[PDB]
Amino acid sequence: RVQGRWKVRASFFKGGGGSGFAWNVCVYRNGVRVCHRRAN
Repeated sequence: RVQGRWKVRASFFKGGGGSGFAWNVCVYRNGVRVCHRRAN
């Protein structure tokens, strides 16, 4: 169990690293192409 439960390491994000692929993810929502870019 993570003692820092309320901390959440996934909320820190020290970076992506050397690799930088898939900036935008294009999905299809009922025929609509939606390219979401999730970045922190």
